[PDB]
Amino acid sequence: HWGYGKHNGPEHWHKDFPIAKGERQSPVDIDTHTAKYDPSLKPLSVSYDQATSLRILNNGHAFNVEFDDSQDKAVLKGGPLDGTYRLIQFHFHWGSLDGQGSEHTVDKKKYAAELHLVHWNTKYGDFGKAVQQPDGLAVLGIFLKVGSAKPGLQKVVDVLDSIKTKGKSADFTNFDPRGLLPESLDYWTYPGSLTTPPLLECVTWIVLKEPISVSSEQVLKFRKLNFNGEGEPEELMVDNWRPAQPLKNRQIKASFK
Ligand SMILES: NS(=O)(=O)c1ccc(O)c(NC(=O)NCCCCO)c1
Ligand SMILES: [Zn+2]
Repeated sequence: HWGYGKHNGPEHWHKDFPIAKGERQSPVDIDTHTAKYDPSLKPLSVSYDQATSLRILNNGHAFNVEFDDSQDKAVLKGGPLDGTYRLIQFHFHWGSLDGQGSEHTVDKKKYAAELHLVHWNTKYGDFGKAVQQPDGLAVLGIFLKVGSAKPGLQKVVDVLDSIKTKGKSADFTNFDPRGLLPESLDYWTYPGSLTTPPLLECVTWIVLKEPISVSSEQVLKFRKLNFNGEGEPEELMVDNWRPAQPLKNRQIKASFK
């Protein structure tokens, strides 16, 4: 099965998922001088006031905080998107060291981690249909740098002891994802893919310019999770990021100068 090790990591994925070598793969390096400011880009509309978090799950590759997506409760609109996209889950990718962990890079700079708020286009009816469409998902990507703590992340950090190993889940209600957002919603955007298998080319990526700061203790607690299931040999869940992929025939657009 695929993963992030020496024998099943990102350089192996194409053998089971040939789209790994496709034309719109993610993540990418964001060359800030080559991105083009698009003044027609609209401000992002993040409407998370009615969000209903349900549960947090260790799936063996990351942890997902899952939301009720059966109504328009937490939606992303505007920006480059047409229509309404519903929040289904968020998760992170992170490193073994503070100098690495993000999937996207900014002028080759790697951040300590990257948050992915995953949304699907309501015109396709459900997430499974949406991932089969070139405009099916919108993933809002937010970089994490190590510095001051992020208070809105702490409820996530504190529950991780309950989901240490693959397949463990915990109730996780009343979590407000607005506590994970930076001040500015300035963003870069480009067409891309899921960054884990099945690597489907269904994502409008929206990557925020401004990182959030989290404390060293917060990211340390991410690194105590396990890729393995309970009663299996312990592999720390670290470096669960795919490196930057070729940009090919794509232009990254910026909502700001
Ligand atoms: N990193 S991402 O581009 O924001 C991303 C957003 C939504 C996704 O569905 C995936 N891929 C995925 O879930 N693959 C199957 C493993 C889960 C079952 O345990 C990746
Ligand atoms: Zn992700």
